[PDB]
Amino acid sequence: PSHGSLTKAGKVRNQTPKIPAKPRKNLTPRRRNIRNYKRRVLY
Amino acid sequence: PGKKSPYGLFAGGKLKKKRQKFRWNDVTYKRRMLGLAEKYDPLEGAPMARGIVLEKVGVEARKPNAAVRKCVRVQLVKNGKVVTAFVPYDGGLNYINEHDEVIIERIGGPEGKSLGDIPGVRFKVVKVNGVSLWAIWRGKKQKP
Amino acid sequence: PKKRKNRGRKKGDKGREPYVYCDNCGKVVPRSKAIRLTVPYSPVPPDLARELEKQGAIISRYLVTKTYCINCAVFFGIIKVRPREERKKRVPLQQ
Amino acid sequence: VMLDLLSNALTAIKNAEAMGKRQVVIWPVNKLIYYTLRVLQRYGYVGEIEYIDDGRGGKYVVQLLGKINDIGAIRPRFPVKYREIVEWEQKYLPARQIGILVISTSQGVMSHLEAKEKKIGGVLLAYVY
RNA sequence: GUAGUUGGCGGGUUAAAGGCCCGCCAAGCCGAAGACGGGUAGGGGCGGUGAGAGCCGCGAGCCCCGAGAUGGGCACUGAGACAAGGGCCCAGGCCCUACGGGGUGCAGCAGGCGCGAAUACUCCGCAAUGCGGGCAACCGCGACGGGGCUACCCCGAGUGCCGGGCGAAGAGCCCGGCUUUUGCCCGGUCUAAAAAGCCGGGAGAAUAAGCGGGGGGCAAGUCUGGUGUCAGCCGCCGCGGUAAUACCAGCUCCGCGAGUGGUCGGGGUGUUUACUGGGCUUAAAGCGCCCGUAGCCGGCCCGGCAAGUCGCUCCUGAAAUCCCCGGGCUCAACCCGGGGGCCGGGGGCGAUACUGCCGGGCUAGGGGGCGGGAGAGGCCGCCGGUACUCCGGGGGUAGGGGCGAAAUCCGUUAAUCCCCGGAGGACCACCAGUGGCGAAAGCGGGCGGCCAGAACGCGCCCGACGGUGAGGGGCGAAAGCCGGGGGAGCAAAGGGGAUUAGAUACCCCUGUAGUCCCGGCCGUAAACGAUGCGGGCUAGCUGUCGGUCGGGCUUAGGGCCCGGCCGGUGGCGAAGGGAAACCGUUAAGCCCGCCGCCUGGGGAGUACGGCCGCAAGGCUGAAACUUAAAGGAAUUGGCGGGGGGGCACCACAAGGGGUGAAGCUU
RNA sequence: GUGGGGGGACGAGCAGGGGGCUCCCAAGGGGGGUGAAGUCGUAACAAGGUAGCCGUAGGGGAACCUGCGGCUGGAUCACC
Ligand SMILES: [Mg+2]
Ligand SMILES: [Mg+2]
Ligand SMILES: [Mg+2]
Ligand SMILES: [Mg+2]
Ligand SMILES: [Mg+2]
Ligand SMILES: [Mg+2]
Ligand SMILES: [Mg+2]
Ligand SMILES: [Mg+2]
Ligand SMILES: [Mg+2]
Ligand SMILES: [Mg+2]
Ligand SMILES: [Mg+2]
Ligand SMILES: [Mg+2]
Ligand SMILES: [Mg+2]
Ligand SMILES: [Mg+2]
Ligand SMILES: [Mg+2]
Ligand SMILES: [Mg+2]
Ligand SMILES: [Mg+2]
Ligand SMILES: [Mg+2]
Ligand SMILES: [Mg+2]
Ligand SMILES: [Mg+2]
Ligand SMILES: [Mg+2]
Ligand SMILES: [Mg+2]
Ligand SMILES: [Mg+2]
Ligand SMILES: [Mg+2]
Ligand SMILES: [Mg+2]
Ligand SMILES: [Mg+2]
Ligand SMILES: [Mg+2]
Ligand SMILES: [Mg+2]
Ligand SMILES: [Mg+2]
Ligand SMILES: [Mg+2]
Ligand SMILES: [Mg+2]
Ligand SMILES: [Mg+2]
Ligand SMILES: [Mg+2]
Ligand SMILES: [Mg+2]
Ligand SMILES: [Mg+2]
Ligand SMILES: [Mg+2]
Ligand SMILES: [Mg+2]
Ligand SMILES: [Mg+2]
Ligand SMILES: [Zn+2]
Repeated sequence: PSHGSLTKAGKVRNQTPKIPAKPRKNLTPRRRNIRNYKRRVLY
Repeated sequence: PGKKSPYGLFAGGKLKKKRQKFRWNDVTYKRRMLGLAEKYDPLEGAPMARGIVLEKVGVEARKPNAAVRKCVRVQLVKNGKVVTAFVPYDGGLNYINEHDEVIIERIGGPEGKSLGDIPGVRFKVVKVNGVSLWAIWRGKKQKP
Repeated sequence: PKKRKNRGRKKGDKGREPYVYCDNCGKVVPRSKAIRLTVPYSPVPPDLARELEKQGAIISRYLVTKTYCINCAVFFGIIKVRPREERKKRVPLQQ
Repeated sequence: VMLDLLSNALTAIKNAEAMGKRQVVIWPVNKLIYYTLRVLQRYGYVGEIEYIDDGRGGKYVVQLLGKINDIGAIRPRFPVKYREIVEWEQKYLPARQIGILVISTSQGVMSHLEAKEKKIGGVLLAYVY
């Protein structure tokens, strides 16, 4: 059948290179719709 | 083939008996009324249960797909029944060991039965030793 | 789908048919659904120039009716497989 | 076996009207048939209602005007209270302005409009539109 | 099913009626309108969901009623208990002890262990609301009130505002100005006292955003890196096997936001439970057919009642909850005031249209009749027709039979073939039909006898006597079973000859049950129109059967033709219906009744139980589990050891030359 | 006030059966059903190469074969 096994558990997760990501904080509910109003309804 | 049947003004009692007779043709109604969910389900009517991992066993995906979905065999504490529980996530089986308490929970899918390409498995692991497996996999916590 | 409104045998308002036996066969059918072609028949075909009006030779000609099943009737060309529109057209079976 | 004459009569009108017939004969008949047809004729759904005298109960010959879109008898003859007739009104009729119900109240058979003005309910008979 | 069980009579006991208990007498009491038995559950106010009907119980928390205090019993006192922090006994625990004893059971408020997926402080006050006691003052109260903890439900907000530059119009960074909700500190007020709230003051942008997703459903990336049908995703569909928009990552974007997700349960979804409002020819679904009990549904007219029903009013349906209106907390959530409802019960007064009951009268549905005809309708008796097989005799030799071809086989103790006779069992050719009869199964020669059921004609009789029909009953092909008789032909099983790779099949020869009759059993079928029964309405044209009426002819016939009516039996086809095939006055159309049945596939007409049977077996009939389709009709094609037509020296026919063999080149 | 013997109603508990209702454990088998395609044939779909199917009976490695009756859902809506 398939050439998988329990010995390959998570093989791809340890194969991707580790690229650090920037820190990020998300907006409050009021600031989100201010952003969406400015970017969709406006130009 | 004509005039549905007990349509009289004073046919209320007979009409109610006839409609109750054919409710049993509905599998959903018969299961709920007969207490079949809480007699054959290993979780025993609960949404989740505890268990002890015994052996890491691998089930194969159905014919069109090709893979070895990595599950584990669990024995429920409250019943002693042995069930196969799917361990999700990439590398999630590596956070599992032998003889560790895991919280067993339904895998979803139609009607509480198995999921898409995984044949004959109804449960998935959510907690390992009292900590959520998604938390360990995301790094937000570490296994105890 | 119900091919043919007749059911394949013009039985009528009854429950059971007496049924017959098929010549060259025995697969057969009831009295309806059985082909019953009739042919003129006569021994010694066109010898009537040298017979009959030669010596006395009183010759005989016996109308014979033959009974067959769907297998034998299709086998001997008595029955073809007509198109759907042609199934409802009543043609005699060449006697 | 013939059971309800009013449903039989009302379905005859529906059958004959759908063929674009000028008239329809009705038999057998009772007073309930007559008093219903009077309410129908009062609302312009039916022409003249002539009566014939046989040994077998009698007949009515009703002239149709093409004024019927649908018709039928409500079964069973449901009791209805005056405050309830609005609910039964929207069950069998299209639009708030179109069509009537035939009710059999203690003051006699009337349209559902004439029952609402009298502030009484009764036993439902039929619907017309 | 019940045997103090159901009732009667006389007593006892009780605060009080009662088989509550007792003495006697009787056989009654309950049940298919579902007893009895089993299972589940405290009941209600009510709550969730849906536009609603409705479905569900999250019918836990708040209020009312009930029951209980480790299991089971029994008593004291008292107005009241057979008493949760009183008593006694048994069972089952545990605790202290000086061994002689004595306590105790948190389903009280905190609290611990245990179980489980799952859970709060061993805090403060009797100030509010009440209660017990007191003349009162006042006292007590883990009731109650207060706060603590807890992602409990709902409500109002913050996590900045203005302008500018860089950035992209975003995020973010920086600059300039503003505010302090909020966080922190302080004062008054509040609070039983605190806390929080409120009022006021100080510094200060300063103290504060996540959760889930971007292939479709479904808003969001054919951007990039990694892996390469592995790992992983995936409610469904579906991806991943080198260029992945679906996996792991980065960037970016989307939804909602102090929340956002996962698994469960309910509702919607869902006209997949259908009262509103489904379907049953073929998709699942009409019992094989019929007689009928309960039930449900039932013609017309007249008079009476007023039960149902309708209108008004009253007593009610606790409060809370719900809807509307007004008001008070900053608005809000919430609290207060008022009206409605809370689908019902009963009272009084009115109406009598429909239903109900009572009475009188009808004939339209039904039944009973009379007349002439029709019919393979049934049971019984008698007879026949050919054909067949066999037996006896005569003619005549040597083959017959069978097959694709043979062979087995029959035949030289005379066959097949022909003639004269006998016996036997089954069948009823043509006529003869979408002909007839019957409820279905089914019924085909003639004569006769006894029956049955219909159709038509009728100014005959009764007067609604009707329809359907759960449960109950009866009939019910073939095969098969029991016992007897019979046995020509055929023929399961078996024997042999062939064929074949095999051939325990297809063919041939042979062959026994069986097929036939009688008595009984079985009770099934593609028992089919795959179409339940009864009634009414809705263009027509055409074939045919029975009766009848009118006209025209007469094989002067019970005969024939034309037309009308009624009743059957086919075809085409209005309106209409249907997914379509198609149905269409013999509906699958428009309606009125009643019964049966269906609710994705497989598991499975399987298992258990029960009943039935001599047996075979039959009827009734699941679930776990597994699964995303199974399925209907129709279209295009492909294909066929199906049919028809056309064509071609890369087909054949008529020819010519060859190749295939030798040596050699390739 | 009592102490014995006894009779009564109520009635635990301990001994026993008796029945069910349920529920587990059980050497061994019994009919099944799913995989992924291993073996043997080729039963169904076309006249599937012996038209197919239903009930029943017998038989056979197995699909299945044969006898009887039925159906067309047939490969025939058509005799003279
Ligand atoms: Mg699936
Ligand atoms: Mg039949
Ligand atoms: Mg007394
Ligand atoms: Mg008693
Ligand atoms: Mg509480
Ligand atoms: Mg007790
Ligand atoms: Mg006590
Ligand atoms: Mg306790
Ligand atoms: Mg106080
Ligand atoms: Mg809020
Ligand atoms: Mg810029
Ligand atoms: Mg304070
Ligand atoms: Mg994210
Ligand atoms: Mg991504
Ligand atoms: Mg989109
Ligand atoms: Mg996705
Ligand atoms: Mg349906
Ligand atoms: Mg039938
Ligand atoms: Mg049945
Ligand atoms: Mg009946
Ligand atoms: Mg009344
Ligand atoms: Mg109020
Ligand atoms: Mg109330
Ligand atoms: Mg019955
Ligand atoms: Mg038989
Ligand atoms: Mg033979
Ligand atoms: Mg024999
Ligand atoms: Mg049927
Ligand atoms: Mg249909
Ligand atoms: Mg038609
Ligand atoms: Mg069954
Ligand atoms: Mg059984
Ligand atoms: Mg084609
Ligand atoms: Mg040639
Ligand atoms: Mg050569
Ligand atoms: Mg084959
Ligand atoms: Mg055999
Ligand atoms: Mg044989
Ligand atoms: Zn034949």
